[PDB]
Amino acid sequence: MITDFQVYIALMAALLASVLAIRLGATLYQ
Amino acid sequence: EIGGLTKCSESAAFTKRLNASVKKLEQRASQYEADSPPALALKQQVERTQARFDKYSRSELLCGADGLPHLVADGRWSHAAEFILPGFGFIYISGWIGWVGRKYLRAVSTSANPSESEIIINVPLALKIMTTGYIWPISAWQELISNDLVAVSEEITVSPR
Amino acid sequence: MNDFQKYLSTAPVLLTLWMTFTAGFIIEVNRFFPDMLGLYF
Amino acid sequence: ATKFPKFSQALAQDPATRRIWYGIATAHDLEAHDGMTEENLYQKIFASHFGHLAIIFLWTSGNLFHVAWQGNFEKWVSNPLKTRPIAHSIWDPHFGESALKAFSKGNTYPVNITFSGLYQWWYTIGFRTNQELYKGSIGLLLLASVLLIAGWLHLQPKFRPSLSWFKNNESRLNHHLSGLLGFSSLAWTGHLVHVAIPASRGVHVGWDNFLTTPPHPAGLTPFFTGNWTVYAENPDSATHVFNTSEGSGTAILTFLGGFHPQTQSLWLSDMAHHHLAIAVVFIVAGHMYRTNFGIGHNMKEILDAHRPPGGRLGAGHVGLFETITNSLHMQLGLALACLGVATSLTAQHMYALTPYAYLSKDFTTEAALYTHHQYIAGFLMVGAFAHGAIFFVRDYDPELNKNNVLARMLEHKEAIISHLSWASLFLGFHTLGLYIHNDTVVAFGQPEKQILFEPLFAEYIQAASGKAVYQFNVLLASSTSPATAAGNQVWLPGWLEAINNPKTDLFLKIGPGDFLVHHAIALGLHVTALILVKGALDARGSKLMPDKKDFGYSFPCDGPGRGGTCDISAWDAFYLAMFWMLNTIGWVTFYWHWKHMTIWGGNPGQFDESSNYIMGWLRDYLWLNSSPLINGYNPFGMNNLSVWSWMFLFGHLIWATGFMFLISWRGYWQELIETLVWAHERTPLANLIRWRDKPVALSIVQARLVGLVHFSVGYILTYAAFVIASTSGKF
Amino acid sequence: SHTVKIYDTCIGCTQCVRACPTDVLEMVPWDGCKSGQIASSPRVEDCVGCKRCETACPTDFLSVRVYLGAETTRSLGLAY
Amino acid sequence: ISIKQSSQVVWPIVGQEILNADVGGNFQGIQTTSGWFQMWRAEGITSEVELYWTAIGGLAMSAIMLFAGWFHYHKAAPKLEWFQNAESMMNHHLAGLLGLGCLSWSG
Amino acid sequence: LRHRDAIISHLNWVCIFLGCHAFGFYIHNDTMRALGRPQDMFSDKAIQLQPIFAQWIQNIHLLAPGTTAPNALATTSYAFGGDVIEVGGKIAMMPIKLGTADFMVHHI
Amino acid sequence: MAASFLPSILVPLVGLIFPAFSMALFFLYVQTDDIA
Amino acid sequence: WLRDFLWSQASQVIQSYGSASSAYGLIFLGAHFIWAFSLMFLFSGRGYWQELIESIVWAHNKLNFAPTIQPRALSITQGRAVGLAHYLLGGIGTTWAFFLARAISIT
Ligand code: CLA
Ligand code: CLA
Ligand code: CLA
Ligand code: CLA
Ligand code: CLA
Ligand code: CLA
Ligand code: CLA
Ligand SMILES: CC1=C(C/C=C(\C)CCC[C@H](C)CCC[C@H](C)CCCC(C)C)C(=O)c2ccccc2C1=O
Ligand code: SF4
Ligand code: SF4
Repeated sequence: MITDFQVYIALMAALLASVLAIRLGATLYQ
Repeated sequence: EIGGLTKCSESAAFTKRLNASVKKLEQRASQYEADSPPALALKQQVERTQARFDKYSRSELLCGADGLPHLVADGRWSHAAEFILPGFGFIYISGWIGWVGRKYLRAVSTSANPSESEIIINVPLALKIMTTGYIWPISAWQELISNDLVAVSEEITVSPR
Repeated sequence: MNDFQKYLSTAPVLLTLWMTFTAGFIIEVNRFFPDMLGLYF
Repeated sequence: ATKFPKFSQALAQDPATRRIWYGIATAHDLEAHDGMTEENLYQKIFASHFGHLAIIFLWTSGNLFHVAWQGNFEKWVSNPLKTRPIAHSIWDPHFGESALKAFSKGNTYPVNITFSGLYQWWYTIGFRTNQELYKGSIGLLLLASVLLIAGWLHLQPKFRPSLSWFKNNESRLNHHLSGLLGFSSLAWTGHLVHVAIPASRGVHVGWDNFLTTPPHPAGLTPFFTGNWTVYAENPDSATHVFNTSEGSGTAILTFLGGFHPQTQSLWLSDMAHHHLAIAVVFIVAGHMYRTNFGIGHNMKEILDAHRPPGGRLGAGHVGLFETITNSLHMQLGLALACLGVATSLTAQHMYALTPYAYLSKDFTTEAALYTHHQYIAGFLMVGAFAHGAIFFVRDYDPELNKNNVLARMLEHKEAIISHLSWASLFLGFHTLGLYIHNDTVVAFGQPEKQILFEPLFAEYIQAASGKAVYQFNVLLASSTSPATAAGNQVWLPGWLEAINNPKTDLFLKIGPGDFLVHHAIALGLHVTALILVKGALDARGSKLMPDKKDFGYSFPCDGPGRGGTCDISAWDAFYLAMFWMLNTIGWVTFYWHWKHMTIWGGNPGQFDESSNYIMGWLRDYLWLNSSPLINGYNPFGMNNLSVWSWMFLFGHLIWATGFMFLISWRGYWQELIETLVWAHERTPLANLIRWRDKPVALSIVQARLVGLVHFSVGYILTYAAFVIASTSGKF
Repeated sequence: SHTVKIYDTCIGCTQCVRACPTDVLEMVPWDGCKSGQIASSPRVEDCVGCKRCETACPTDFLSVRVYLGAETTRSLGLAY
Repeated sequence: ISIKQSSQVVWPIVGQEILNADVGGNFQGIQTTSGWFQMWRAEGITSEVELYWTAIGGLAMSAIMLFAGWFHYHKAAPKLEWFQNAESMMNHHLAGLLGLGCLSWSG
Repeated sequence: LRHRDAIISHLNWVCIFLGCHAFGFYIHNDTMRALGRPQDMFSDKAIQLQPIFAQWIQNIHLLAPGTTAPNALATTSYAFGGDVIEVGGKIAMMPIKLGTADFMVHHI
Repeated sequence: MAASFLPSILVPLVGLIFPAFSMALFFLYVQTDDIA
Repeated sequence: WLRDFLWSQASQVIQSYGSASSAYGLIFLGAHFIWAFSLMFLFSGRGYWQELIESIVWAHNKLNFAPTIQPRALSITQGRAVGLAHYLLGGIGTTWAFFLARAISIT
């Protein structure tokens, strides 16, 4: 089964992706 | 035979359909007296059903697994009675109608009031022109050769491209 | 009588008469020659 | 540009609620934005493309993560035919206790069952455990981050590509053919030989051991010695149990044909060989154009050289290179057209030539996949024609294309449109007439009077591919044919076993019902094409509006003068053709679903007999199969299909609500909103609050779009609920 | 504000001016036609875009053309 | 109670005679739902001859209405002052049309 | 004509109120039944919406024959109450009872 | 803390908190008179 | 309503083929057809149809014939009127066939 640690790792990677997505969106906005 | 089918005169499902239809009609007929008009009407329906099934049996019609006639329309003459000959009749009739309509419209295009002749038909001219429909293909050929069938593009309006 | 004939010559009256005649002959053909699934007779 | 939307001064100064709506609807039309240059347009599109690819990879990573975390993929792998694959868990505080229990059947917690075919595909490509799926999810999450970074970077001043880079046709085509397609296909072959084939033979090959586990005992010696037949020797036997070593062979490249006997899907060796040959073809193709090394073709020269000497095509293809290069709309139209064809081909080939293990046994998944891909294909085709029309309005230059094929289409648009109209009218008249004749004769209890044309041409095609049922002794159905003697050498035995196997979908048996429904489908295709083609060809102008190009692709009308001009724009042709696309794809999917439901139910004869008249469709397809769907909840309880019952009613409601926008038009609503404004201004304690954007009725075009969106969403949701619920509640 | 253009096919019939509900158009002297006048649209700020002027114009094709553009309170016909 | 009311019969052509339902009473036809039999029985109609006479009178009244329309358009057309007689029209339509109609029907 | 704005604005509001409540009853019920929450529905077996005014009128009409219409021997219509009228084994008319479903449909 | 708690934690954040703040932010952005 | 009223009580109208009620099944279908046909008029506008008619008039002119009564798409108001008339005919006739088949079965 997927461990809690693996889930938390996936969530951290998602957080990174989200900040990069906000950055790209603001950049495209300009 | 063609398409893995069988003749309706050799189809057990076809004959089963005939028997079932006749049986339901006769069950309905059995509720009345023999001389009642409902009984006579039902027995005439029985005769017409039997005549139809027999006519389909004696024909060249093919039958699928369902026991219903299927039509062959790939161009074979052995089944030409199903699409080719009726198609010939339809083309002849429809060409007649269209040719006489076009001829009448073109004839009244030079009348005093062309628009009036479209909503109020000049019946004598119309009947005369309609009687000429039977040679519509020959007339069409002559109109095509004499450059009266097809107009030029320079004479037809178009929109900006 | 000329005016009445011209009224009978109008498009809707003639279409009604012509379609009634055409429907009549189709109906009669099917009354005397019923159930023609192709020209087999 | 001081208020939203900053890309449009005209919209930003509108004082009504319209300003908001239009801003949202014009955000992605970057060509129309204030101060846009061509170079900035290409750069912004490039960055947006990186964003879109990031979204796709996030979606795939999420599917992998939810299956790994909450699915039953290991249980499904251990027992494919008796497990229902899980999509994700449900957590919904609105559920009652009965609902939780109903949605937790076969499990300990409420779940949705997946109908996307992901389990079958992942199983076929070698996935076996939750850990592997989780690793895939993590990789795709990181790749999405990389794509977002790339999108940001290529907007920085030192990394913005120039217009010349975006207009380098030969190099982009070379790389996309040889690298994006050919090398990707080669790498996929490598995956299949190293990973998927061993997995199918009960052998684990992963990142832990792939460097020291050769995919063939003979190694790469045969490949380098040209003794390649060694890779075809010893295929999996007819008794091979998939995922186990019993009956397994060692061939990695084959041309067996047909299906694996147990999975009833394509051989993995056959698919590996397919992708290897594909890789060769595409890598070779990607060397055609001249980039930096002297050799190769120039596309402009190719185009300019192809003019028939007689002159029946006029100037030929001269002018098309600049037209295509300088028009993003024509490029997009070509892309959407080819993608639509490819999506339809995906739908048609996946059901017949099953590529994934056990997929043909998951009936609901089959129906969902076919319907999904056919609807997407319809949307893509409509888009292709819409962007063709946009190209004609915005990008077409008559002088650059003078007397070429593109201009000559415009020159004979009247003949094209009139003949398409004749074809549409002929198909409609005769198909509807035959259906009605059959309906009438069956209603009067005389089914033997039906007109039932046998689809002889298609049956002949099936026979030519080897189908024996129709008694045509032609080509591959003929023992003595040259085609048979040639084909028996490679693939013909397996193909003949599959095609003459009635348990497969390889060339389903057809009859008169198939004939009539196919002519209906042709009607739908021709009418949809007629609307789209007339919209594109009249986009620039018509007799009724000779200067239409000055008004743009989309505009409401030209007023009530000249007899009335509602729905005159090319956008309006797109809008009308959306209805016909939906109707056509509906006919297609109804046909697919009903034929398969009768096959799966063990009674093909019901379709064969009742599909020949409309009442048969209404009664034996829709009415009969509505039953489990409409009983998902009732006065006595609910089951796990209740969500589909609710979605069915939801779709009906959305569709009907779309009718309101489509039928009632703007003036009524604007007058009503005037009284609403009066009421709010005159109501104490509520007039303390005021709008800062004047309420107005939706615009003419906006209402057409909103009605169309409601119609389309309702159509899709209703049919999806029906197909899923009917298939899953029956089987 | 909407755009209203007069093309030189105008015959100075004054019908568009009489049709206008918001007084956008007026007749001005001109030597290009027999009537000695042409239409003009000096007050496009008050044009609602009803296109009654186009409905009234007798030439083929139209001599007055209304192209709808940036919406204002005046062009939206708002009493509020 | 057991016989289904039927007042429309179809001709035997192209198989449509199936529409002549077995409605009872040695009769085949279409089951009609406009309530004619109930109304006729309530009126006291017991024979088809009474129905024939009512139909003949209906034809006579139809011709009379048609002649009256022709007469009051082409031969004797009332002046506008005649039409603007709301008081007299109400008096006649209440007392004569509705009142005498009710009295005679009660008779 | 001089207060058309008031008339139309108030009628518009009445229409929104009626539509939202009357049709939202049905939508609420569909959602509750789908979620496996029958006890949360608007129904006779649940949260009830009894048409008490209609029922009061029905009772009054049922009691009318002897008291407020003393010379009437039976009710004007059996739909208001009374026995079942049977003809040939089929029901001609019997009392038509009004509950929550009748409330919802009358408001529709 | 366990991952099995995440739905009941995350679903209200995704379906209630996030749309409310996103809608408030978009409302504030569309009501702003000078954005650039 | 969708299950216990429409789906359930439509059984008679959809199972009527081959009986005296088959006219009701046919009219049920034809009314559905006319109702759907009305949506073409209700959802579209005459500018499109006039432009299509231009291409068709071209084909007739290309063969040297065309009416002097020039073909025109229906007016805006006539488009609405036709759409609504077919909508009402289709919907009401569908309910008509459905009610009549159901009630003839249950009576
Ligand atoms: C493939 C999807 C896609 C892409 C690549 C784009 C790209 C673009 N959009 Mg579009 N848009 C889209 C979908 C997309 N959009 C959708 C679905 C809508 C709703 C209909 C819109 C509506 C829209 C409007 C109204 C506008 C744009 C604009 C733009 C451009 C400016 C960038 C921007 O908007 O900032 C990106 C947005 C942000 C940075 C804000 C938040 C979004 C980030 C990326 C993710 C959210 C964080 C995450 C959810 C946090 C979770 C928290 C939770 C767990 C608690 C850019 C070209 C603007 C423009 O100027 O056009 C020229 C503009 O005004 N778009
Ligand atoms: C070999 C190196 C290489 C590679 C791997 C790529 C890859 C890519 N580039 Mg390209 N690019 C390259 C070189 C390369 N490029 C060069 C040298 C230039 C400058 C000349 C460009 C200029 C460029 C631009 C301007 C853009 C790209 C974009 C892209 C992306 C396209 C979208 C996508 O992801 O679909 C990948 C799809 C697949 C892997 C599957 C394709 C299958 C399709 C459906 C065809 C299937 C047909 C089938 C095989 C057979 C026909 C069917 C028939 C039987 C009916 C993709 C990542 C776009 C992008 O989105 O960037 C962010 C973009 O806008 N590139
Ligand atoms: C078309 C080419 C192709 C495709 C689509 C696949 C697809 C797959 N392979 Mg296969 N494979 C291939 C070719 C391919 N392979 C080739 C040529 C070989 C050598 C013969 C293999 C050998 C192989 C082995 C041994 C295994 C696989 C496995 C897999 C599966 C899981 C892979 C995975 O973990 O995804 C996640 C994605 C990746 C791992 C790659 C992306 C990694 C990103 C980019 C990392 C980001 C780097 C960056 C520095 C990060 C920091 C920066 C950032 C945070 C900003 C997946 C189905 C595995 C499996 O489970 O099979 C069932 C497995 O064990 N493959
Ligand atoms: C089921 C409803 C329905 C039907 C039957 C039609 C039918 C048609 N559409 Mg329409 N359409 C519809 C819905 C429908 N549409 C909707 C909802 C929209 C979105 C607004 C459209 C938008 C649309 C566009 C944009 C176009 C069409 C076109 C067409 C024609 C296509 C060619 C054809 O099949 O000719 C065959 C004719 C028919 C099938 C209709 C005739 C029906 C019967 C058989 C005729 C019977 C006549 C009867 C005997 C006489 C009356 C009896 C009595 C009253 C006197 C056809 C008339 C196209 C066109 O004009 O092509 C030429 C076209 O460009 N439609
Ligand atoms: C298209 C219009 C139309 C059609 C085709 C029908 C068809 C029918 N009506 Mg209906 N009817 C209509 C409009 C129509 N109605 C309207 C607008 C009203 C309101 C006044 C009625 C009130 C009505 C009554 C009360 C009855 C019918 C009945 C019938 C059926 C028997 C026909 C008959 O001859 O009975 C003849 C009618 C009677 C024998 C009873 C008439 C009693 C009324 C009160 C007479 C009123 C006349 C009066 C002068 C009108 C002026 C009103 C005044 C305020 C100015 C038949 C189905 C009868 C039925 O259902 O039988 C089974 C029936 O009893 N109709
Ligand atoms: C089923 C499709 C449908 C629906 C839902 C509507 C709905 C409406 N129509 Mg429309 N109409 C329709 C078909 C439909 N119509 C069609 C096909 C036409 C063409 C003839 C029209 C032409 C038309 C006209 C001419 C008029 C209307 C008007 C109305 C409104 C009536 C007032 C009202 O009750 O609001 C209440 C809202 C509803 C009844 C809809 C659902 C209510 C829900 C179930 C309860 C409340 C939920 C709440 C908002 C929470 C939402 C949660 C969400 C945020 C997630 C209402 C919004 C009228 C109007 O605006 O009057 C003020 C009006 O004059 N319509
Ligand atoms: C884009 C694909 C995608 C989709 C549609 C979903 C959908 C869902 N997730 Mg999942 N999730 C995903 C990817 C996705 N997830 C990935 C890659 C991870 C690993 C980080 C997770 C980790 C995760 C957890 C731990 C949980 C969910 C849960 C859920 C459910 C409730 C929403 C929620 O609260 O999640 C919260 C989601 C996050 C905190 C991380 C989101 C990460 C993805 C990549 C965001 C995607 C952004 C998207 C592409 C933007 C475009 C959409 C927009 C234009 C419309 C819902 C079914 C909950 C659940 O299962 O309830 C039963 C839950 O507890 N997800
Ligand atoms: C289809 C359609 C048309 C095209 C339909 C037209 C022009 C009607 C054609 C009617 C025919 C020509 C009259 C009846 C004739 C028969 C159909 C064929 C007999 C031919 C001759 C005997 C006259 C519109 O003009 C239109 C206008 C505004 C909103 C919606 C629509 C709309 O939906
Ligand atoms: S569009 Fe209307 S308001 Fe504008 S100039 Fe013409 S008539 Fe006047
Ligand atoms: S623009 Fe047209 S209507 Fe106005 S004056 Fe000129 S010709 Fe007359």
